Amino acid sequence: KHMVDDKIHSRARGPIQILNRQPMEGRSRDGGLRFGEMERDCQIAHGAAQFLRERLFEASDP
DNA sequence: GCTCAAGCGCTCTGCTCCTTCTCCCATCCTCTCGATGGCTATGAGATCAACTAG
Repeated sequence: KHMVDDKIHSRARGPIQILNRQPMEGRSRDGGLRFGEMERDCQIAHGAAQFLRERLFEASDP
């Protein structure tokens, strides 16, 4: 039952939550992906400070 | 009978045991199922601050 047509999802400035102005959840609600603690961890190891700021502040909830 | 002792109870850690208390338990993603959610009136008095004239 795993048809790719039900797994593809992309987000570009869609709806945001009400408690926090962060992107919604679930492709059904046009929500973005979660840049979690391990992702920030790997970006820290990279040293991409500007990319980390863009992901966690600029592209999430300015 | 005149000074070193022997004890002595009281206090100060302290040492270990037992008990109690707070936190903690990978990431991301999809879907459905259920629960939830509140909606007295109508009138009476009385004050007050802003228009509308004087």
